[PDB]
Amino acid sequence: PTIDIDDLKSNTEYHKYQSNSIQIQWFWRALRSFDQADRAKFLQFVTGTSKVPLQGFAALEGMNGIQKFQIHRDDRSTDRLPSAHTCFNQLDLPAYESFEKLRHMLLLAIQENSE
Amino acid sequence: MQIFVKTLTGKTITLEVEPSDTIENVKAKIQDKEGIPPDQQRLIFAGKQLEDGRTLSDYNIQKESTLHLVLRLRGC
Ligand SMILES: [Zn+2]
Ligand SMILES: [Zn+2]
Ligand SMILES: [Zn+2]
Ligand SMILES: [Zn+2]
Ligand SMILES: [Zn+2]
Repeated sequence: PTIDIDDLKSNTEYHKYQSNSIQIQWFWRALRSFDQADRAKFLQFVTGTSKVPLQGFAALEGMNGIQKFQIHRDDRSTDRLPSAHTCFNQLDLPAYESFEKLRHMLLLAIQENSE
Repeated sequence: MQIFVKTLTGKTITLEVEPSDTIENVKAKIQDKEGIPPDQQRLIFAGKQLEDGRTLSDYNIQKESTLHLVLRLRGC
Protein backbone atom coordinates (compact mmCIF):
# COMPACT_ATOMS: atom_id res chain seq x y z
CA PRO A 1 0.00 0.00 0.00
CA THR A 2 3.11 2.25 0.05
CA ILE A 3 5.12 1.67 -3.14
CA ASP A 4 7.13 4.68 -4.32
CA ILE A 5 7.54 3.18 -7.79
CA ASP A 6 10.19 5.80 -8.53
CA ASP A 7 12.14 4.40 -5.56
CA LEU A 8 11.86 0.84 -6.87
CA LYS A 9 12.77 2.02 -10.38
CA SER A 10 15.81 3.93 -9.10
CA ASN A 11 16.97 0.76 -7.29
CA THR A 12 16.52 -1.75 -10.14
CA GLU A 13 19.37 -3.48 -11.97
CA TYR A 14 19.18 -4.84 -15.50
CA HIS A 15 20.68 -7.62 -17.65
CA LYS A 16 20.59 -7.77 -20.52
CA TYR A 17 17.97 -5.03 -20.67
CA GLN A 18 18.82 -1.35 -20.46
CA SER A 19 16.96 1.19 -18.36
CA ASN A 20 15.62 2.77 -21.57
CA SER A 21 14.67 -0.53 -23.22
CA ILE A 22 11.13 -0.52 -24.59
CA GLN A 23 10.06 -3.53 -22.50
CA ILE A 24 11.44 -1.78 -19.41
CA GLN A 25 9.42 1.37 -20.11
CA TRP A 26 6.39 -0.85 -20.70
CA PHE A 27 7.19 -2.68 -17.45
CA TRP A 28 7.28 0.42 -15.25
CA ARG A 29 4.26 1.85 -17.09
CA ALA A 30 2.30 -1.35 -16.40
CA LEU A 31 3.43 -1.64 -12.78
CA ARG A 32 2.40 1.99 -12.22
CA SER A 33 -1.16 1.15 -13.32
CA PHE A 34 -1.59 -1.68 -10.80
CA ASP A 35 -3.51 -1.40 -7.56
CA GLN A 36 -1.63 -1.47 -4.27
CA ALA A 37 -2.95 -5.01 -3.84
CA ASP A 38 -1.61 -5.94 -7.29
CA ARG A 39 1.72 -4.26 -6.53
CA ALA A 40 1.85 -6.35 -3.36
CA LYS A 41 1.08 -9.42 -5.48
CA PHE A 42 4.00 -8.53 -7.75
CA LEU A 43 6.30 -8.01 -4.75
CA GLN A 44 5.25 -11.43 -3.45
CA PHE A 45 5.75 -12.94 -6.91
CA VAL A 46 9.30 -11.61 -7.24
CA THR A 47 10.59 -11.64 -3.65
CA GLY A 48 8.25 -14.06 -1.85
CA THR A 49 7.00 -11.31 0.46
CA SER A 50 5.05 -8.07 0.08
CA LYS A 51 6.84 -6.22 2.89
CA VAL A 52 8.85 -3.11 2.01
CA PRO A 53 12.11 -2.35 3.86
CA LEU A 54 12.11 0.69 6.12
CA GLN A 55 15.05 2.23 4.22
CA GLY A 56 13.31 1.81 0.86
CA PHE A 57 14.08 -0.61 -1.94
CA ALA A 58 17.80 0.18 -1.69
CA ALA A 59 17.91 -2.14 1.35
CA LEU A 60 16.01 -4.96 -0.35
CA GLU A 61 16.85 -8.54 0.66
CA GLY A 62 17.82 -11.08 -0.18
CA MET A 63 19.08 -14.47 0.99
CA ASN A 64 22.50 -13.59 2.43
CA GLY A 65 22.26 -9.79 2.40
CA ILE A 66 21.02 -6.81 0.43
CA GLN A 67 19.85 -7.81 -3.06
CA LYS A 68 18.25 -5.12 -5.21
CA PHE A 69 15.34 -5.93 -7.51
CA GLN A 70 16.55 -6.93 -10.96
CA ILE A 71 14.80 -7.53 -14.29
CA HIS A 72 16.38 -9.98 -16.73
CA ARG A 73 15.63 -10.57 -20.41
CA ASP A 74 14.17 -14.00 -21.17
CA ASP A 75 15.54 -14.85 -24.63
CA ARG A 76 13.59 -18.09 -25.01
CA SER A 77 10.10 -17.21 -26.27
CA THR A 78 7.84 -14.18 -26.55
CA ASP A 79 4.87 -16.49 -25.90
CA ARG A 80 5.99 -17.69 -22.44
CA LEU A 81 4.87 -16.27 -19.11
CA PRO A 82 7.11 -14.22 -16.80
CA SER A 83 8.98 -16.08 -14.08
CA ALA A 84 10.81 -15.15 -10.87
CA HIS A 85 13.75 -16.58 -8.93
CA THR A 86 12.80 -15.22 -5.46
CA CYS A 87 16.14 -16.22 -3.89
CA PHE A 88 17.57 -13.46 -6.07
CA ASN A 89 14.89 -10.77 -6.36
CA GLN A 90 14.88 -11.29 -10.13
CA LEU A 91 12.06 -11.18 -12.68
CA ASP A 92 12.44 -13.05 -15.97
CA LEU A 93 10.76 -10.86 -18.60
CA PRO A 94 10.53 -11.99 -22.24
CA ALA A 95 10.87 -9.45 -25.05
CA TYR A 96 7.14 -8.99 -25.49
CA GLU A 97 5.94 -7.37 -28.70
CA SER A 98 3.52 -4.84 -27.17
CA PHE A 99 2.81 -3.03 -23.92
CA GLU A 100 -0.64 -4.64 -23.79
CA LYS A 101 0.88 -8.12 -24.01
CA LEU A 102 3.44 -7.31 -21.30
CA ARG A 103 0.77 -5.98 -18.93
CA HIS A 104 -1.54 -8.92 -19.68
CA MET A 105 1.15 -11.55 -19.08
CA LEU A 106 2.35 -9.70 -15.97
CA LEU A 107 -1.14 -9.56 -14.46
CA LEU A 108 -1.70 -13.22 -15.39
CA ALA A 109 1.57 -14.11 -13.65
CA ILE A 110 1.03 -12.19 -10.41
CA GLN A 111 -2.67 -13.08 -10.03
CA GLU A 112 -1.98 -16.82 -9.76
CA ASN A 113 -1.93 -17.50 -6.03
CA SER A 114 -2.56 -20.06 -3.24
CA GLU A 115 0.69 -21.85 -4.19
CA MET B 1 -9.40 -42.07 -24.17
CA GLN B 2 -10.39 -38.52 -23.24
CA ILE B 3 -9.50 -36.49 -20.14
CA PHE B 4 -10.17 -32.95 -18.95
CA VAL B 5 -7.78 -30.26 -17.71
CA LYS B 6 -9.08 -27.61 -15.29
CA THR B 7 -6.72 -24.62 -15.23
CA LEU B 8 -6.50 -22.84 -11.86
CA THR B 9 -9.85 -21.14 -11.17
CA GLY B 10 -10.85 -20.85 -14.82
CA LYS B 11 -11.34 -22.73 -18.08
CA THR B 12 -11.36 -26.48 -18.70
CA ILE B 13 -10.11 -28.19 -21.86
CA THR B 14 -10.32 -31.70 -23.29
CA LEU B 15 -7.48 -33.96 -24.42
CA GLU B 16 -7.38 -37.20 -26.40
CA VAL B 17 -4.71 -39.17 -24.55
CA GLU B 18 -3.60 -42.78 -24.44
CA PRO B 19 -2.63 -44.50 -21.16
CA SER B 20 0.91 -45.15 -22.46
CA ASP B 21 1.59 -41.43 -23.00
CA THR B 22 3.97 -39.70 -20.62
CA ILE B 23 3.06 -36.61 -18.61
CA GLU B 24 5.42 -34.63 -20.85
CA ASN B 25 3.16 -35.54 -23.78
CA VAL B 26 0.09 -34.34 -21.88
CA LYS B 27 1.82 -31.05 -21.08
CA ALA B 28 2.79 -30.82 -24.76
CA LYS B 29 -0.86 -31.16 -25.80
CA ILE B 30 -1.76 -28.56 -23.16
CA GLN B 31 0.80 -26.35 -24.89
CA ASP B 32 -0.87 -27.10 -28.24
CA LYS B 33 -4.29 -25.98 -26.94
CA GLU B 34 -3.19 -23.24 -24.51
CA GLY B 35 0.26 -22.02 -25.52
CA ILE B 36 1.67 -22.48 -22.01
CA PRO B 37 5.20 -23.92 -22.27
CA PRO B 38 5.55 -27.34 -20.63
CA ASP B 39 8.41 -26.21 -18.36
CA GLN B 40 5.94 -23.69 -16.87
CA GLN B 41 3.31 -26.38 -16.22
CA ARG B 42 2.65 -28.71 -13.31
CA LEU B 43 -0.19 -31.24 -13.22
CA ILE B 44 -2.00 -32.37 -10.07
CA PHE B 45 -4.21 -35.47 -9.84
CA ALA B 46 -5.90 -35.28 -6.41
CA GLY B 47 -3.11 -34.04 -4.19
CA LYS B 48 0.03 -35.54 -5.74
CA GLN B 49 2.07 -33.84 -8.44
CA LEU B 50 2.71 -35.67 -11.71
CA GLU B 51 6.32 -36.27 -12.72
CA ASP B 52 7.27 -35.78 -16.36
CA GLY B 53 8.87 -39.23 -16.62
CA ARG B 54 5.85 -41.24 -15.50
CA THR B 55 2.76 -42.11 -17.55
CA LEU B 56 -0.99 -41.77 -17.15
CA SER B 57 -1.32 -45.48 -16.36
CA ASP B 58 1.12 -45.24 -13.44
CA TYR B 59 -1.26 -42.77 -11.77
CA ASN B 60 -4.26 -44.94 -12.74
CA ILE B 61 -6.04 -42.14 -14.59
CA GLN B 62 -9.43 -43.40 -15.74
CA LYS B 63 -11.28 -41.91 -18.70
CA GLU B 64 -12.98 -38.53 -18.24
CA SER B 65 -10.66 -37.66 -15.34
CA THR B 66 -9.96 -34.03 -14.46
CA LEU B 67 -6.33 -33.02 -14.00
CA HIS B 68 -5.66 -29.70 -12.27
CA LEU B 69 -3.12 -27.51 -14.07
CA VAL B 70 -1.00 -25.05 -12.06
CA LEU B 71 1.61 -22.64 -13.40
CA ARG B 72 5.25 -23.15 -12.38
CA LEU B 73 6.54 -19.58 -12.56
CA ARG B 74 8.55 -19.28 -9.33
CA GLY B 75 11.64 -20.96 -7.95
CA CYS B 76 14.91 -20.27 -6.18
ZN1 LIG C 1 15.43 -17.52 -15.03
ZN1 LIG D 1 -5.50 -4.09 -28.25
ZN1 LIG E 1 -6.65 -5.25 -22.03
ZN1 LIG F 1 3.71 -28.82 -29.52
ZN1 LIG G 1 11.44 -23.77 -14.37
